[PDB]
Amino acid sequence: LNIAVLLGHSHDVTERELRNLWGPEQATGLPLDVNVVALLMNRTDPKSLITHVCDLMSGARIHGLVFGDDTDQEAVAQMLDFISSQTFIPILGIHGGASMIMADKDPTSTFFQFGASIQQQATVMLKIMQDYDWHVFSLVTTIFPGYRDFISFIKTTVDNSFVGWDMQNVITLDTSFEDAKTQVQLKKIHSSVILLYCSKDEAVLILSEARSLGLTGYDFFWIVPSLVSGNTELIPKEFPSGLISVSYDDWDYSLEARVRDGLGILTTAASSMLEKFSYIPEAKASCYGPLHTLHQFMVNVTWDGKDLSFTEEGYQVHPRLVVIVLNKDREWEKVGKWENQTLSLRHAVWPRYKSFSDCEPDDNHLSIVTLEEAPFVIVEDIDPLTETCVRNTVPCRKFVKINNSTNEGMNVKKCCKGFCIDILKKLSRTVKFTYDLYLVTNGKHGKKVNNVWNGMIGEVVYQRAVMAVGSLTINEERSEVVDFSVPFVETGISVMVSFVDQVTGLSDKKFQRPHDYSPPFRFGTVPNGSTERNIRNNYPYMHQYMTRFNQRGVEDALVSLKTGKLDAFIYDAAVLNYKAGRDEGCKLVTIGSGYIFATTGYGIALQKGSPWKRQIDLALLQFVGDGEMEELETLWLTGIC
Amino acid sequence: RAQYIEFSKPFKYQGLTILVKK
Repeated sequence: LNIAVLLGHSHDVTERELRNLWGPEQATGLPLDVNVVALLMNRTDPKSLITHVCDLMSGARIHGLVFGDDTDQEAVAQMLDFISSQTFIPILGIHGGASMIMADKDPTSTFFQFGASIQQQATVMLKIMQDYDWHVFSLVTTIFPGYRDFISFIKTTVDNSFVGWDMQNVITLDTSFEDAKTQVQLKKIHSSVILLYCSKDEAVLILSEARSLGLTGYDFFWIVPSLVSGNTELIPKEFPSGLISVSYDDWDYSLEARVRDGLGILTTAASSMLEKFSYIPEAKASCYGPLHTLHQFMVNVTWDGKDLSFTEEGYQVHPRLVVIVLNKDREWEKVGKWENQTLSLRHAVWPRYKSFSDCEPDDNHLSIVTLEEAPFVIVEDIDPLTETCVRNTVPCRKFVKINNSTNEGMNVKKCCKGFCIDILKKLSRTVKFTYDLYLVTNGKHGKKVNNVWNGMIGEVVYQRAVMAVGSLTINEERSEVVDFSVPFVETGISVMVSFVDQVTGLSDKKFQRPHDYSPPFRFGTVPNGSTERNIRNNYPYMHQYMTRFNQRGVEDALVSLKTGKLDAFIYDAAVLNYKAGRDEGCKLVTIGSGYIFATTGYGIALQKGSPWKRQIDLALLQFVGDGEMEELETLWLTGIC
Repeated sequence: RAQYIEFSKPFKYQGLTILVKK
């Protein structure tokens, strides 16, 4: 219909592409009289706004108005809201302060914007917090209005969440701070994620006070709304490099596609309203000196597949959200995009931003790799009902390749429980550090293939990680390459067979030749294992007999022992004890209790010269010397008979 | 004692028990 698009910009968007923004648009023309008028104004005073509105409304009864702005003056949107209330004309905002988010519109005004609200932005930010399991947080609110609705929305969202959020009490500011009574509430902050809701002027003072407090640490996150994030050019020096912000400022979609979608929505509403009633276009004659409108009609609208439907308050249903961070180059780094319902993440691995400034010494970020072991590291899927690991599990990632022709893969994130997970959680409780837990992709524990290691040994020795919380056997060259901690559990080796006992130990007469006994029996180990190295250092002839007796999997060897495809097996003691304590039937019987066996322990391998080694050696003796290790053994072992 | 001196690797591995007479 009669639609005028006026644009106030300094960014040189010319007029002729707007005249070319009418031809292929509305290919199936249901309104017969469609006329668009493109205008460009450089001055942004409300005098010219009222003047051009009174010129275009008298200009052959223009019914549609579309406006964008380049500056950051939010009063222009309020002026256009008053103009739409007086003139009864649906006006759309596109860019800048004419499209900023305000508190409460009126039913007397037919002005509409795009994008999300502060409640939908809070929902997106809590979705960010949910996807990263940052459940321990706080909330700091200033005297900027609309704050009690913000606090109540956070409370109702926590009350309507599958998380069970750990929310600290709301730190409410009163005036410009004396730094006497507000500092008492700031020293109560012991959480990690700090939620701040303020304006741009007070944010500098709040971040400077938090930097003076030392509350701008590596674990002390900062997530800010869109309105405090002002000019992209004007960036004060008090921002932490890694400042999380969420705003609808999208550079991939320019103003022309947005005004084309707005024209599509307006013509769709006009064409669907023309079938309901005929005399829909009725405007005011002149400024000097309606029953059926589109104010209550275009709640349902969808153009070109993109669901751009509206709400009953003046917002959209499915907007496009932008998640930006601050790099080390003091620039707003655009990272995250939002889907129609869920959230997309460009960086699935969250970056640390360990140094927000140059004078920030940090020593607590530790990279940990581990291996899947059934009594120790249980790796399972994420819960599809919550998209959240249960509290007693930790997140993990693994670089799993897609196909075998290329080497590209995906870091699939899963959940982890078990025994070493409990050890790592108690170390995080006591030592109070940060961990970076993930899975190994090369293979097993480690094997020197011609002065080349692999697996967790290749991750620790080449210093891509720090330590391994998971279980590891200890021999000579492993103690040569790294430094082990103190052991905590008495786990030697053992032999599983089918009370009578045939094998007495390593001094068995069966360990000489199976031709000596009338049934030719069989026993092997797991491939690529350190037990193989222990046998090859003990007896090479035993390795020569075991070469024809190899197998593949621990559960495969278990099925081979149950059915009868294997006679005996050599493994460690306590893992076989745990597998036999939960087995139905209990036909497989262990041999001894570690008498003619290796009788080694399980330690934590650290790098040569790590400062954490003494603290871990104190913490393990603290965990064993109070029965808490016995509590974990009661939790993760079942001693039957 | 780990806070005051340094420790080596343990050579013995055992637990505790109760001496009674029968």
